[PDB]
Amino acid sequence: MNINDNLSINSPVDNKNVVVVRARKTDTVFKAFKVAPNIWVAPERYYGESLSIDEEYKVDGGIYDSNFLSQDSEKDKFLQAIITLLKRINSTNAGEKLLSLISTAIPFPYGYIGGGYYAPNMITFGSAPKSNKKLNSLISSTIPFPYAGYRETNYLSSEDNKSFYASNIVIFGPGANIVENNTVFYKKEDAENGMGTMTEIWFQPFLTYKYDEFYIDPAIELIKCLIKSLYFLYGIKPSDDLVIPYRLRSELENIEYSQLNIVDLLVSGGIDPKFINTDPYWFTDNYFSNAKKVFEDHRNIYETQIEGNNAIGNDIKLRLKQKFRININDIWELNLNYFSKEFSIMMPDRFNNALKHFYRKQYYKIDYPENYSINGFVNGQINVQLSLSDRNQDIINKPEEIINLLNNNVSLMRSNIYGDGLKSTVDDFYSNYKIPYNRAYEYHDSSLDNVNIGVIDNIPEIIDVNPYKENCDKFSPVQKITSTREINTNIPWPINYLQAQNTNNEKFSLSSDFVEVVSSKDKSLVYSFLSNVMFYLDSIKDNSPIDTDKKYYLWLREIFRNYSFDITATQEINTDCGINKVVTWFGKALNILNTSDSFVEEFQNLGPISLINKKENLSMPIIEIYGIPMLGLPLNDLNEKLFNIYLKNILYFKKVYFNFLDQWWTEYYSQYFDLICMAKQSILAQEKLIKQIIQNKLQDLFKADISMDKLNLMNLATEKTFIDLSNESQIAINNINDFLNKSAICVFDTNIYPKFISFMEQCINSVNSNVTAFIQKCTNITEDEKLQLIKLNTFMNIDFEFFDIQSIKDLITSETDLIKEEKESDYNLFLFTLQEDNNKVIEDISGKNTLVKYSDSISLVYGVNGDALYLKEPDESVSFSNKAFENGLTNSFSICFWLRNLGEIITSKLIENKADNCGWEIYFENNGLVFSIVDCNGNEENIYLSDVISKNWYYISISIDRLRNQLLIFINDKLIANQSIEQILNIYSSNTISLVNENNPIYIEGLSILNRSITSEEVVNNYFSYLNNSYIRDISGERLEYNKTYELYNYVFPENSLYEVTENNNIYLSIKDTNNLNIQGAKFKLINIDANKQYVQKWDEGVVCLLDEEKYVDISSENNRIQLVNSKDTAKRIIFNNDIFMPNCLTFAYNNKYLSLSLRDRNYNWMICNNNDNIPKAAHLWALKGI
Amino acid sequence: IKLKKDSPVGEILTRSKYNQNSKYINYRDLYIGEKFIIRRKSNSQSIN
Repeated sequence: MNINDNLSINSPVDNKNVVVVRARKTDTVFKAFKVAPNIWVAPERYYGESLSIDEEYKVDGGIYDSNFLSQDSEKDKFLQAIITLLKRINSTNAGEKLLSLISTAIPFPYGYIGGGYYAPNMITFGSAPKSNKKLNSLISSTIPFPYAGYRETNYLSSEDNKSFYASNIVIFGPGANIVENNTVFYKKEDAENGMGTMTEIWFQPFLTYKYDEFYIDPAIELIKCLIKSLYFLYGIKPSDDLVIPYRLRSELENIEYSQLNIVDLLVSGGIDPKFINTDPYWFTDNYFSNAKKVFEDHRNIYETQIEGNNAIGNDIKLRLKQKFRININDIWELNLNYFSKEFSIMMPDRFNNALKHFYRKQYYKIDYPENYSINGFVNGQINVQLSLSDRNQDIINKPEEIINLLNNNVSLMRSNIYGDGLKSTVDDFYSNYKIPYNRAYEYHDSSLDNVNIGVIDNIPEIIDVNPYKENCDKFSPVQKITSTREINTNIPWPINYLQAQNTNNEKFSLSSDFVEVVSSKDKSLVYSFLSNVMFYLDSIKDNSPIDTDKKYYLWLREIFRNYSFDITATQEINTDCGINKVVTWFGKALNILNTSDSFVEEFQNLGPISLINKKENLSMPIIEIYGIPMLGLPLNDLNEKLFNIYLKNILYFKKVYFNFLDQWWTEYYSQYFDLICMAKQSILAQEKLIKQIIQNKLQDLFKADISMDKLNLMNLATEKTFIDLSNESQIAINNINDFLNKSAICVFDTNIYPKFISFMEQCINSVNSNVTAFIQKCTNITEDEKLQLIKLNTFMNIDFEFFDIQSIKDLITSETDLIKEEKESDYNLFLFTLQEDNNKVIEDISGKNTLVKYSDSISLVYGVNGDALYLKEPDESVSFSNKAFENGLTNSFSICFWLRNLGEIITSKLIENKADNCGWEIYFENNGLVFSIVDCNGNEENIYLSDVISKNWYYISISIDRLRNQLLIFINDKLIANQSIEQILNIYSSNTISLVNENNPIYIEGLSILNRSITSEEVVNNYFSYLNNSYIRDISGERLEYNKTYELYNYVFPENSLYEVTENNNIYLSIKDTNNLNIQGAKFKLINIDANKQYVQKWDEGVVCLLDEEKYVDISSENNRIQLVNSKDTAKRIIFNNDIFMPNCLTFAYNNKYLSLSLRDRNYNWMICNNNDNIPKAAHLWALKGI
Repeated sequence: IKLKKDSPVGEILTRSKYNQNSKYINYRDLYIGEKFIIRRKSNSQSIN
């Protein structure tokens, strides 16, 4: 497979790759370009739909422009965009396999004109000349007369009707509606009989919309269209009447169900297809059986008549061989969820086929040379910088309902509600569906495996095509008219509340009285539920005007703090399904349970079912429990029969459970998802209101006597605060999502499962009675045998209880959710250092791709738990670049790293991000560090952190939380400072932070920058988990190693070094007395069985060597003290370990007994093998200091 | 993993599945492939 990327609209008509063909049998012709075998691209708009559509027939959400794709430049841009999308798809294995399958999956060819697919007739040609003796009449060549006689139905005809070109797919531009991707067939009859037919695709790659917080990649839409076309190619299109319920139209005051075709659900992916397509299958139709039977028939025909024939080209034969290599189940199991995981593309996953009703789309223009590459969106799917399209003003809006809120009878407000646009059905579908018993009574990322790309690439192209005379029937445009109702009411609907939060005036004002807002003639009020923000605004009202940048900074900080506190407010309550984090403000917005008192109070004294306005929508499905048929048999054989019946009944009881689950999803979860969509629309409205307020205030300030530099700084601070507010709003959205999803699940648990249990409880009796009757009707069995069998083949309640709360949670989780979880990070910089093989790599792995510039002079050593930057040479610098490092006014962050200073203690800078005065700094000063933070208004805050003496490992963790105006600084695992930074304004400094040595060699390890404040528990956990690495360390913190000279200290006495003392012609280790505290301490050495080993590990067994005669440690058997013997043979084998919470101190063990000190004995404290419990447990912890 | 017939490398094969009698049970064999073993490198710590 190779996509031809060397074509342009100006390419000559060569009749081989660029052609001018006819549109079906009409009088129009169009130009087509072949970018791959049997795949063509036609940039011009689709010929079928008429460009001029009467306003009555225009559909909701559509964009109509008859001048689009009329000029050649637009056509060339469209063609290049299609080629780029195809290249992006083919860049991945899944896309290559899909495209190869599309190319090879030609429609089945019709038989010879006479009929059959077996063999052609024969002919003879070339009679030899009359020889001297023999006439030689019969000496001639033999030919298959109708070679390649197979009639084909996939061909485009030239304008002259004298040439035909093979084609399976033809990608056109959009039809009458600019934004409507569609896939249509060539012949309806051939798309359902299993023969197949060519497909035509309408695609619009220049427009996309934003869902949630990401943009939609058109490649996914193209893949969806291609998958839908695959059905047409294989001729397995189901009847248009095979629809299924998709969503309950809650907004209507009637029982109406929206319906979706099976193909659309199976192809579109998402979470909807997961409730259908279960094991066992609860939904079934004759379509699947007919398709499988026809596919098997065609495969048999190919295998018994096509392969043997030697009078037909391989262009068709080899393609058909690969076409039937795959199975129909593979196609049915192929959906967008697989490509989303393969391509790591986010897409809508809930009711993605009915998004028109949930929220209105805003379209953005895509420049393909620039915004989209073979690797997807430039700068990612989230950070791509696109521009809102100018066609958004031409979007058609035909509401399905027009709510006219009144009051006595004066219309205060008028809101519009839009439909899904899918086919509807008033008749109940669940109540009239029979879960079948004698069908699907078994079966209680591998779909495209059978495709072989290389073989497809080896296929010769089709040159000569024998055309089928009638392969095109006609095109039937679909005309639709959208209705519009008027539902008058006096109780405001949620949509009215949502619309009350939008405005056009730039000098509006927040208000909390909905009636006051709507009754406003001036239209100067906007409804908002932000209590704290409005209260603060009213507090400052009638105060001194804002003139100084200091006042503006304080005002903006307070506004941001109040907005975040209000939006993220939650209250935890105890529900049966654990604990739920309810949203306090969900009542004031959307006008739900807003009658009085706290919303949480009503939500607790009333089930979560109360949120939705349409309850009790269940319907009992039809049940067909066939009775056991009869001939006698022995207990040995009858037992297997009864066991099989038991299993079949269990499976049927699931088929029903699954049906009830699908009912819950379609009728109950739809309302909760609608509530989610309405709630996240309010958050964006409030964010827009706050941003407009801030912009208005900044504009007012700009008309003041202030320097340009300060104004630019204020503008940058506002820009950063906008990102901060966006982050807060996203947190609120996540909280809303989690809360409402949990509410829906617990609604299923507490409101539907009991009814399912009740219904089956009335059905298990029938099965039990039938089984008992059948058992009693059998003669060849003992009475005790019958009683035992009845006791075995009877169903209790617990026999049909399938509820699994975790399975439901994993059922409403889409690939998009997994991708978001994977892509969610709290680190703006997470250093990763590797030495490799003379190829040292230092880089950020948090995903923010910080530019790191380091000199080659740096080195890497194993500091604590990995490679650590080692700055030794003077004037060594390391710089990290990132926009987020600019900080600002309202943003909380934290630095965390491990430091070791090998120098002394003059002042010396270590890390800084200062720009003249603004920023933060760290530097050694005296025998400790100093942390300095300074704003652009002169306010400073310098803290001195003592006890940072050299030759020790320290764990620095600094946190700045601007929500509480709290500064936390930890060293090791202790809290040193808890100062307040309420007077610290904008610290906008720079995009790069420099790390320098300045004549002091240093190890720096595990540098990390977090975009949030940290807690003491987090610091303690990280500090103690980092050091849990199976290595024993000296008091300094460096790895303990064998053969190194050390000094031994006891944790209880951290200033006394043990020394040898001779007593009773024996040498024991004791502690220096208070008076004689000047004697030089004894020096030790650790030996090991494997002398090659250097670095000590936990549980290691070794021998302690003490230095003239090379003494060794032995344990006296008379007094239990530790003595010294001049022989390694008699020395004991000590085991080394350490405590997790005392990282730098180790423990000796022998025979599972810890060595420890002893109580005072006439100015001595011996080293002993203790067993008494009267010695404190801290006395058996030792420390080794480098000597 | 199965040791290669000729090359000194381990080829990767696909695990077997239960296909004996019942459609109600399905699992993949585990006691297949080369039998691996972990040997102490230095034998420094106690062998107990």
